[PDB]
Amino acid sequence: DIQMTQSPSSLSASVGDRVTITCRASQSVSSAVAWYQQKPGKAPKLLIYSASDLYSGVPSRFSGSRSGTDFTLTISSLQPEDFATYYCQQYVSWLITFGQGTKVEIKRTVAAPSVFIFPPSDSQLKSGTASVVCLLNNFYPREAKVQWKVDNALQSGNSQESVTEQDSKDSTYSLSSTLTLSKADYEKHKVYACEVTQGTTSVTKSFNRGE
Amino acid sequence: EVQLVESGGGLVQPGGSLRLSCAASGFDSGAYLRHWVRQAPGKGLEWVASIYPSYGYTSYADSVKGRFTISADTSKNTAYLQMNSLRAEDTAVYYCARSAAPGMDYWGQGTLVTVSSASTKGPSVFPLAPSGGTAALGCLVKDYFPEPVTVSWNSGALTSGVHTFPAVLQSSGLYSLSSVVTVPSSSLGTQTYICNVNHKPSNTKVDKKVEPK
Ligand SMILES: [Cl-]
Ligand SMILES: [Cl-]
Ligand SMILES: [Cl-]
Ligand SMILES: [Cl-]
Ligand SMILES: [Cl-]
Ligand SMILES: [Cl-]
Repeated sequence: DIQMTQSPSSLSASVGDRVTITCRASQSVSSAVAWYQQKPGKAPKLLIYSASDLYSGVPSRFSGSRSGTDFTLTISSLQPEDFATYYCQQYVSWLITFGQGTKVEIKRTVAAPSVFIFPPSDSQLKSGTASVVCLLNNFYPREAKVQWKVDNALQSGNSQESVTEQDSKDSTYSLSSTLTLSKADYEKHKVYACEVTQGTTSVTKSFNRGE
Repeated sequence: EVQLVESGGGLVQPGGSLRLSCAASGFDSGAYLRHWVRQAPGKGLEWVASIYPSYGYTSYADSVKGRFTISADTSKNTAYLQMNSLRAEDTAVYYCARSAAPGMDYWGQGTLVTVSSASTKGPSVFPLAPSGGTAALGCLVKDYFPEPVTVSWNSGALTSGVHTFPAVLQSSGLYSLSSVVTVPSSSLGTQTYICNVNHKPSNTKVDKKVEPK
């Protein structure tokens, strides 16, 4: 029933930068605070206990401190593999509560995606649906506009995107866009095109149905 | 080494029940609590319950009180979470963890619980068939429920360059995802590429040979 407020909720910093994450307890938690690192979909990893004690094996770039109800995690020199969501936790009792989390992204130089487009498989067309897939591979920053054109007509409403998490070594993203049409609609048109815009550059990959 | 291995979990209807298990190895004493902590999709960590196995003392979060029970079989080194009267808000990855009776130093691998009335359905797997020196290929994994599917390539011998995208919920209420990999153009046709798609919730594995079109 005691709140732990993390700040910021997310941040982007460059490799070798100093990163500061804070966490304020609603009441007195004494020093009973731990810090965790969690890669997406993986179990959290203990970093710091008792506000400032490093856990076995944790690189010394991680450090924690306490001032009354205000707790700080510091990464003195951010490395690419430190991309994660970081969580504070109190355990003054046991009525444990976690902070809301701070997602840390690695800031990097711009990298243009390698763009690929995939027609639907003949196997899928037998089922009455056509999925056209556009791949944006190993790019930075994450923000990119991806548009579908069919016979040069701009599409809307019929696609969905998904994005990988940051690569732990080169800090890039990959992105898929999937266009769903009925087979009938697919067979009525020739040119399928995926257009990717970033900054001053827009790249369109296409195929002609049947070729 | 200390290990916490979770089992149980999967799909269950609202109002239904599930029992999670957390089997412990490698402990040097029993002066440890056991915890259940859950993570709803896209959300933060939430403590659920604690037990001191040797004594039976338990502790619960308001959000699960009178609905979930934690217990322990010391003779089997196993803590349990009996989850009754489940709601959709209970859908999450459930972690078991230990801490000294310190911090939560060891955690299980997590197990997904999906509370929903929708039916299990295995995936359909279609090829993404293969400019310059690098070509991409992949497998589209379409229309399954519930999560998760895992994907590997060439039975694990191909790992670098693989991107397996997080699943997206389609408007049909089924999940979809793709897995892609980039390889040298010259390797097409001299190399065979196979995606291995595992959907344990339906006890189905699909291997798809991805050939040039
Ligand atoms: Cl770590
Ligand atoms: Cl390109
Ligand atoms: Cl046409
Ligand atoms: Cl043990
Ligand atoms: Cl919590
Ligand atoms: Cl299939």
